[PDB]
Amino acid sequence: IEQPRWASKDPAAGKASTPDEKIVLEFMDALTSNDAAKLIKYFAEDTMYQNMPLPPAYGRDAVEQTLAGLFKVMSIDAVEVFHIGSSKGLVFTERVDVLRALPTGKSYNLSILGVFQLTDGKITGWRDYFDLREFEEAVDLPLR
Amino acid sequence: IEQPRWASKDPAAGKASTPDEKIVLEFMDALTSNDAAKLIKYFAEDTMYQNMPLPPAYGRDAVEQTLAGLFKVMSIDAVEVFHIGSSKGLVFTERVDVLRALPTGKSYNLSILGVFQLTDGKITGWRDYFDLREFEEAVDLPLRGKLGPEQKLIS
Ligand SMILES: CCCC[C@@H](O)C(N)=O
Ligand SMILES: CCCC[C@@H](O)C(N)=O
Repeated sequence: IEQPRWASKDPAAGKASTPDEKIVLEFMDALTSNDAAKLIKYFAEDTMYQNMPLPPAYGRDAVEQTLAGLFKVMSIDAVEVFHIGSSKGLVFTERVDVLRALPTGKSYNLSILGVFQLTDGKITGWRDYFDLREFEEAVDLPLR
Repeated sequence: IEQPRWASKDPAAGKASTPDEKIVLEFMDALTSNDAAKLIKYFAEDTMYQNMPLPPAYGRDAVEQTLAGLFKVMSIDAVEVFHIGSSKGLVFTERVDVLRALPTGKSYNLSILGVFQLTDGKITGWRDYFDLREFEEAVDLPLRGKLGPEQKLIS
């Protein structure tokens, strides 16, 4: 993953500056496990997950199942966070996830902006925004 | 615009707490002008804009052209920011813009996560992330087929 032309040049732009930012970067590192049971440990009970072009999941079991499902069809091969910032209970990541569609073997660098809500270091919400059609077209797989 | 089920409950979650956050919320208020010439005043020289499903625009004239082109076929009728946060030189907004397509009169509450890069309070980058197809289907217009080739001319 190469730094988009528009990435902020300061190395600090992609690094954590708070406890909550640090947790979210640890979670970003964990994604390439492709392991829903590993990832669910980061979540609060009262949580949700949504890839914004697709329906949301509420509660941990649904979030874990949704992740497990995604990992049956696609792999996260690599994550690079270009930009991170925050407010109380909120962290944002502008990143690229390199995603490989297992039925076709084709990969795509997915440009994602994500938001994480936190309480006491645990994820109460995770929403990723991106264009689904562009991804489908790149890996020759209708996902919707 | 009603607040999504998942919005942070604290009232401060969508309120600015820094000078850069404040400028970006001024900019969000300005969007409903539908006026590219007003909006371009917030931009640095060394700047870019991109709606992530379509090609980027570099430099102020291209950014202004891109906004003007959008405003010829859609109106921003309302903006609500649910969540805002930041770092040095960076502001993020999770929001809804209510977009009305002029050719069909149809409106859509477009769910957007956007990032702004700043230098001494001027915008050096603005990228909005959302799903284009859902928006096209709601307002019954092939937007990419129109705006993608226009965005390619701008570049
Ligand atoms: C439908 C794309 C889902 C992508 C997700 O597992 C990711 N890379 O965050
Ligand atoms: C192609 C949709 C662009 C929407 C944009 O003018 C906005 N509301 O940020």
